[PDB]
Amino acid sequence: WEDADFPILCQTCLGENPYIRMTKEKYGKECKICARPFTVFRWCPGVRMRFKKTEVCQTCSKLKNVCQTCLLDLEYGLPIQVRDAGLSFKDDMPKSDVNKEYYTQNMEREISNSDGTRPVGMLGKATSTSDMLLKLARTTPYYKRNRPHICSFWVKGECKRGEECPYRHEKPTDPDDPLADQNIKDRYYGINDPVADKLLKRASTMPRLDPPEDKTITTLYVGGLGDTITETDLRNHFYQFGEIRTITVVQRQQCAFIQFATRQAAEVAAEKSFNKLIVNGRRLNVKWGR
Amino acid sequence: VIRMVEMQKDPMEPPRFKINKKIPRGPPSPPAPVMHSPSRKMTVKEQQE
Amino acid sequence: NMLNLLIHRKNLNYLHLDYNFNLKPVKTLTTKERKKSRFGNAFHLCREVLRLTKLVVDSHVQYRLGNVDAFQLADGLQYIFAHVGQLTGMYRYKYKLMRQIRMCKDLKHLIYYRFNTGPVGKGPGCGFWAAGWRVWLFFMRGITPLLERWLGNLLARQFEGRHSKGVAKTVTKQRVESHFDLELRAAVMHDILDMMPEGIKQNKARTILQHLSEAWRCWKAN
Amino acid sequence: PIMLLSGHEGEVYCCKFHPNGSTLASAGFDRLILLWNVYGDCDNYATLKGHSGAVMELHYNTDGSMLFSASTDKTVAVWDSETGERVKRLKGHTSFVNSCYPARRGPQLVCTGSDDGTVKLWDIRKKAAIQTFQNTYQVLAVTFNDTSDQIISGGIDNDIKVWDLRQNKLTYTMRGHADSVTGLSLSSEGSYLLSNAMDNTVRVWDVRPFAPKERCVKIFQGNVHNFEKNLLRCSWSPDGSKIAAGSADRFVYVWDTTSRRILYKLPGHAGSINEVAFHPDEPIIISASSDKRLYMGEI
Amino acid sequence: PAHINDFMFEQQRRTFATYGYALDPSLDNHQVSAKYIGSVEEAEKNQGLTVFETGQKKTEKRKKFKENDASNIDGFLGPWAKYVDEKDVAKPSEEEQKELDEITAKR
Amino acid sequence: QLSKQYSSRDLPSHTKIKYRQTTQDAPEEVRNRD
RNA sequence: GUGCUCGCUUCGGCAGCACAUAUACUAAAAUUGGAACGAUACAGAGAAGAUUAGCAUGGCCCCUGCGCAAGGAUGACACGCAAAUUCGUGAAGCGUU
RNA sequence: CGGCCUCCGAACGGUAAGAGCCUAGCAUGUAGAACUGGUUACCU
Ligand SMILES: O=P(O)(O)O[C@H]1[C@@H](OP(=O)(O)O)[C@@H](OP(=O)(O)O)[C@@H](OP(=O)(O)O)[C@@H](OP(=O)(O)O)[C@H]1OP(=O)(O)O
Ligand SMILES: [Mg+2]
Ligand SMILES: [Mg+2]
Ligand SMILES: [Mg+2]
Ligand SMILES: [Mg+2]
Ligand SMILES: [Mg+2]
Repeated sequence: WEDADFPILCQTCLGENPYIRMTKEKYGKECKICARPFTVFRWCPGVRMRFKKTEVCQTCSKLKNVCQTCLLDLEYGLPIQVRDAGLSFKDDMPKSDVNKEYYTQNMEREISNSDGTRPVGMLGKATSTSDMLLKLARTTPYYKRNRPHICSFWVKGECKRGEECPYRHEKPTDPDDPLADQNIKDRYYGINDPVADKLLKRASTMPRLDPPEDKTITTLYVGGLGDTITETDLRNHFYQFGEIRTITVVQRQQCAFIQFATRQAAEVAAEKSFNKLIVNGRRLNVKWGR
Repeated sequence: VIRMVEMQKDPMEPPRFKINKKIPRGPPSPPAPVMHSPSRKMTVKEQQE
Repeated sequence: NMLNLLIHRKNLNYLHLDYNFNLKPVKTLTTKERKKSRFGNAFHLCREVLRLTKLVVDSHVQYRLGNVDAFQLADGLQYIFAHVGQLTGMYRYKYKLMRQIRMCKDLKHLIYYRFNTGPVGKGPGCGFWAAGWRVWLFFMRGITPLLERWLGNLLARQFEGRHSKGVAKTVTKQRVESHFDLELRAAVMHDILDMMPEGIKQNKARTILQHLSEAWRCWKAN
Repeated sequence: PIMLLSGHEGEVYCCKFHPNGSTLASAGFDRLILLWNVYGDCDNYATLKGHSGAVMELHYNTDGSMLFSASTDKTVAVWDSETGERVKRLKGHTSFVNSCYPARRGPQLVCTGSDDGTVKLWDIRKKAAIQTFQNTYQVLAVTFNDTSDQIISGGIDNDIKVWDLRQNKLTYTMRGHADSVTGLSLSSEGSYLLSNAMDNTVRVWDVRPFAPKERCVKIFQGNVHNFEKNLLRCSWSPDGSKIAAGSADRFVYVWDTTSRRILYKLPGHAGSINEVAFHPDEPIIISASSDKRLYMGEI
Repeated sequence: PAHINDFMFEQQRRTFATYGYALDPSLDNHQVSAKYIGSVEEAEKNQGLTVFETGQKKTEKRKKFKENDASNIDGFLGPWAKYVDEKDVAKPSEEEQKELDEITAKR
Repeated sequence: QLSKQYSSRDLPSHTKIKYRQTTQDAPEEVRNRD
């Protein structure tokens, strides 16, 4: 059995009011992954929002570093597969019954020897947040998660409970959509979760700077410079990132053309700066010159 | 700021979960170094004995 | 309802408990079900106590429906309490009951042989049911903690499961010899075959134990 | 040591020393008054009883011989520290009497601030009222002037008021606090008076025969208010050297009269600190907080 | 492990619930001021009125019935008096109905 | 993972510890003795 | 909604005061998955020539029992190289420095 | 003036043990559900 002090949850899922009232139940339910009994905490998210419940053990949380009910990552907040890929992690948690119960037992025994402060294992050795992860991250609280379900009655017409229909009396979503059927077990293990694939395709279609053909094209064109930048400022953007060989600050077009001394240095600089080199608030467009 | 209140237990409620699960025992602790005194020799005759 | 929920939760569909709390099979059961469907003294003691109370409350329902009479109710209750032996069959499961049973006989011989001291006859109409009632109430005072323990154990075992991991069963009377030999040959294996060795390679302790058993048979054969 | 005291069931609102520096009195929501010995293990000997409402302010006499204690249940009470027993139940207050002050070194006389709209003057012996200056509204703290001839009070309208006991008119009204004043305490100078107010500012004033006509002297930053609006109280040190304040921030604020610097914002508490008590002899500090216990800090 | 007072927490929570703004609870080691968090402009325009504090509101209360004479056999609505501006049936209509049939077939 | 099973032999019994009295042999006397 | 304002003030309303202060695993569902020792059929019982009593040990095997008692075929299961760190003589023949 | 009047009934140990097989039940009643479209110029 687990025993906790509070949930460990996403701010989205925790609610809007600063003042929340929440109930605990000791040994209340069984972790859908750890398979063992847990303490279950239940809170009312907001006005006219479903009561939510912590749905995974505190150890099953600390292991993969997620929110015990929202299930999304704690820092960035993407599906577990996406975060794993962006951290280039390879999580080896067993699948079959006996092996998984055994692994859970020993992982719990070893997490007993912790400080309760940070995830155990590679989730400390993989906290180097890649710009892909930061780029996919949610920005404001998608609080549409906490509205109630779809009223089978009010979908057939029957929700004769007036306005109190226990579920959102709107149109039912077409079951063909990939974003419909995502079993909890897979969403925790990260094996074929449709939201992960859609978000990954979105991250693949997202703009990133393109590389040139020729090795000798070592002039990099930064578009959208503005006349509040200095040649020394463009340097400080591309100075310690390697070596720069020359800098042409074109004031007749508000752009720049940086000749470097190391191809990998300039490549890392410009790709890492792609539309996001925000110096004095200017959206520069890093590309390889002609 | 959150208000913890513990939920009532129903007096007439049987246990909820299956306790008896069997698994092999975990790995022990990191083996300690064997601080012996150096071994001596057994002649062939002793092993005959 | 509780006893039927128990029966049907164990998945014993071939049995049913009828309305006077008799348990009856509705098939002929093979061995596997004659075994799977045996019940204990907790189940049966609860069954028989409920049967006594149903007898009592149903005598009262007959009174209230208009079927009997005040006098017939009183004497029928006296009957019930005097003859728990021949109406329930409780003694089968907690045989200490005969304390109570013999007591409710002794009382009856008193009361009767003082009830019918004159023209009053040896007939049925004697219901002065205070005494036997008292007796079975004290019995229940005693039995409720016992049965609450036994039923708590049954329900736990039915909902958690039986613990076959660290049972650690005592050494009783059928395991005295087998245990003596367990511990004797554990001792022998500790003793020299690991603490006076220097038959380094493989100290053959599995063969010194063979010598031990044969020395014993040779002792016995002189 | 830290010496945290416990044994109170609800918030403690008021804690103060024997003017000997011998015994400790604390009180709050639990409707009774606990006493302790300041030295040794800081141990509890006595408990005074009777007050039906919350004990909102306890106040000693200047020898330590009888105890005054303002209760929520429309009443003040004077008791015998000799016994702990009631001598007088000052009734007649038409509402919540929050603040009480016994005249020091004058005839035995009491000023009580209440939530009725009046300040009340009472003599202990007569079982009757002396004077009462109904300004308009609730008065939240009240203290005499060392002549026992002016009476100072602070309420909701932010203008600290002082009445002359003989002409019975608003003698001295002072202004400059942005929100409700919650605490007054006149230093043992008989001159300098300290004012806490939940607008987050503390002020110092001086009642004299002649003052600059605008006697807002020293100003310190740091105190807090929040949705609690608990009553916040201040004190001078025995020497007029350090001002101690509490706040709803769990931080004991210790400042100095001289440089107005932040000598301390001490953590250690769990709930709002409602009252800090200075030892009349020692550098000993006692914190009464809404976390249902007290602290005994040594500086 | 805080310990706070009880009327006040529920006061602030109900405030934030029914009015949409609340005295923010951050007890920061940097001294912040009383700031109404949430619907700040609503707190400004409504004068900070709490759901518990009485305040002037000309808001049109929904029309209800009132049949409180308990001698009429099918008369007494009493405390169970329905709202008069309420609907008499709850259902989805022709387009959403056929669409939901199509979805239940698609599933 | 605590069971609610129970045993006839785990009922409370002998719930007070006898201590060795003043004359029997208390650790004070044996501390003294020669 | 209740009462009182020496409220307008008629006995229509309005107002003010007081009193009263936050239910709920929201579902009649809709889901989703596994067992019945039931058929079905196969299957088919330790030791040693034969016939048979049992008590144990081991553990990712259970079942009946309140059970730390007892029972379940001695409850079942438990055997083809159950080979592990590691060699050297004696002679001969052939080719080599 | 004598009196002396036990007990008492049920279970197991006997009628195999097994793999497949397939369908009720019986359990679940959840968690989650999505976001756009920047480009070249001077001296031989
Ligand atoms: O059946 P039992 O438990 O033994 O009780 C009966 C009975 O009592 P109920 O009236 O409650 O049935 C008889 O009572 P009567 O015939 O007197 O009315 C009778 O007792 P009597 O001996 O006095 O007749 C008889 O006894 P027996 O078979 O010896 O006649 C016997 O009581 P016992 O316990 O006396 O046998
Ligand atoms: Mg044989
Ligand atoms: Mg056995
Ligand atoms: Mg046999
Ligand atoms: Mg066996
Ligand atoms: Mg047998």
